[PDB]
Amino acid sequence: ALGKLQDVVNHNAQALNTLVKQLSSKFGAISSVLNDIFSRLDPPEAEVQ
Amino acid sequence: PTYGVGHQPYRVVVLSFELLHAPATVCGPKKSTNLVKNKCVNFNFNGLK
Repeated sequence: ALGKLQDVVNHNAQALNTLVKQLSSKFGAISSVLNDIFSRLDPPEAEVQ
Repeated sequence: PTYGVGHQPYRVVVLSFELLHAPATVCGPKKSTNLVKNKCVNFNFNGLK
C-alpha cells in the first residue's frame, strides 16, 4: 500500500550507498586509499596517481 | 672479458614487496612512541597514515 513512499526512500538510500561504495573504486590507480599513495610514491608520481 | 658495454654480463636482484592485509614482519628502522586514546592523533600502525 505504502509503495510510493518506500520507493523514493529506497532510491535515496541506494543512491547514498552507491556514492559511498564508489570510494572503493580505484579508477585505474594503484589503490583507493590516498594515504597509501602519499606514503609509498614520491610526490611527482603521487600527484599523477 | 673483451666485449662491448652492451653485452657485458650483469647481476640483477629483484625485490618483491607484498602489500596484502597481513601481520607485518619486515618493517622500517623507525622507533615507536607511546599511545593515547582520548584525542585526535595521527596513527602509523604499519599500514595507515
